[PDB]
Amino acid sequence: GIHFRRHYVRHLPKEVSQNDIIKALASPLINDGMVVSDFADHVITREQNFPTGLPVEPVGVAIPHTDSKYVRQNAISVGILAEPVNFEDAGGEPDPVPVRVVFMLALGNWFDITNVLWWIKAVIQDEDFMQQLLVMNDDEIYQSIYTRISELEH
Amino acid sequence: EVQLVESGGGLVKPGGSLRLSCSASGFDFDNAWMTWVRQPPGKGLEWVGRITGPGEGWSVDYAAPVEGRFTISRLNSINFLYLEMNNLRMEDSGLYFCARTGKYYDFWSGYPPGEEYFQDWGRGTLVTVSSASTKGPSVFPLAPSSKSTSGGTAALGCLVKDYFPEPVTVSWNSGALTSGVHTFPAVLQSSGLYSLSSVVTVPSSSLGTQTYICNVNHKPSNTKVDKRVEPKS
Amino acid sequence: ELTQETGVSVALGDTVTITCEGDSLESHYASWYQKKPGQAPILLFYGKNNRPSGVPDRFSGSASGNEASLTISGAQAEDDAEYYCSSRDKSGSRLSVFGGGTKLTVLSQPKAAPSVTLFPPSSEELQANKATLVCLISDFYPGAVTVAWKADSSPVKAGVETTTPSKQSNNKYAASSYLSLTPEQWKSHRSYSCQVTHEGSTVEKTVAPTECS
Repeated sequence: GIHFRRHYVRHLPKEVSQNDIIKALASPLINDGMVVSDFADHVITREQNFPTGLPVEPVGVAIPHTDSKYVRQNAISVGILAEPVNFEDAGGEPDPVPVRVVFMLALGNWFDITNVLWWIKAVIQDEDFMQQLLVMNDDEIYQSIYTRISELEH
Repeated sequence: EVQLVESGGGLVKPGGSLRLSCSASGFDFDNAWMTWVRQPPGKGLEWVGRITGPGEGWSVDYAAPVEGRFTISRLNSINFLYLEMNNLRMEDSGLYFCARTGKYYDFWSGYPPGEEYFQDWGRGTLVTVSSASTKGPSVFPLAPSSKSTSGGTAALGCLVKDYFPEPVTVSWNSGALTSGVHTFPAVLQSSGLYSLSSVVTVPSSSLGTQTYICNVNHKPSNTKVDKRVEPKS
Repeated sequence: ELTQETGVSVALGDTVTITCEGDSLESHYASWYQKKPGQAPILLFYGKNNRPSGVPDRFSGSASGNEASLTISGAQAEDDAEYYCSSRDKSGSRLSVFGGGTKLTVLSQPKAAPSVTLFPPSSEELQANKATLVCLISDFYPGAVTVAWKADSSPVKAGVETTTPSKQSNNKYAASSYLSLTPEQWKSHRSYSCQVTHEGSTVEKTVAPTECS
């Protein structure tokens, strides 16, 4: 299944770069041995080459990830950004994407990858739930996301 | 360079077993999904089954008509893929391919579990399931006649009947006659045995002077036949 | 579960579309393979818009409803081949499946009528309790013929074996047909006939038990 724990959610401040977000969101996954040590660096490498900016409304979303061979156990870490930060567009668009919600994926199983992308697609199209992600605290977000993830593994 | 090399194909009786091997090099085999595909004689490609990677715990899916009789496995330390086949049936006969399998999923329009595609293939190994026994051909002359002469040239040959298994080689005049020689691919009869024909087109103006001897060699039965084909009277 | 048309013909230099139909294509993309006899398949296209690099740009794939299509813009003589689609057998399935394959004929050569040669049973074979009519079909183009046998004038379906056509060394095609019958049947009728139809033209050879072999 997919490991999603309380310190896999965190709010991030106003002055963080794309690389800071990656490293922060990956820190607890490394610490828990969910991923290899240089996992953040491969996510940055993969992002520089295959961007994951989703310009959905009302809140921009990003799905940074790397290769499944760098994963030891399935996990997801979630980031809420104080200010919007720009990601390059996933559909090859030249315009950057403002993003306030980040789903870092550390999935080694193809069936989880597709189940999780499908779920994220339904989630960012829920205008209500997106607006909650911008006001809930970490314990609320962790409680809400956790029960939803559990609905995928079954 | 990617290389996939299948082995282990052969002849097997209905109800028996066979183990196919596929040696892989030039890519990250340990993390690759790998698929077996077969092509029955004169038929299309048929998906047989697929073994996944480490993240999926090397799980396997199988086509329905093969489920419970076939097992796919791998030995990553030596970069080998295997297909084990039990209770074989005549319809399992055909050419079995090894294929390195990619995964695809489009975020906005895809549906789980996306799609698998076959990005590198081996050349195949042939599986023949048949209760027939080794048997050498009977060889009958195909005499030239006025009916087998267009005008400038004449047609004569050898009928190579009821042998098994493939193949048989046919030469003329011990490999001295190559021009105008046409050995047709074998037909497989409902009996389980093969038949083919070799005909040579020769100068209409030479049938009385030139000898024509077809040399039939069937290695699987250790049989050689030499057969003079002449006009009949 | 994936249906393709048995065969299509295209003129050299034209554009042709090959399609594949199935319920699962409403949810999944198709991949496309070229195969020629005695050679490994080659992936041509997969997904929404993925052409593996090294595949010529004239190949392109598309999707609409329960159909997927491969388009070849400017068919070349190399493209004469069999084309297979592949996808999930059912939406959400972990299994895969191929379509039955489409044979694409690219007309890169003048049409050539088949040479037909029909041999009667040999007396040697008559002395064994068997008898074989041998109809050899050579040098035709394109590479599809149908063969019909006749006892006198009436047709016979029993004991016919026809090979699939095979490419000769000079790019034309060959096939052979065999009519097996008993020596009583052979001496019974006044003649037998092999009828080879090719591009609406039927050429017929005939042999008679009034001997010659």
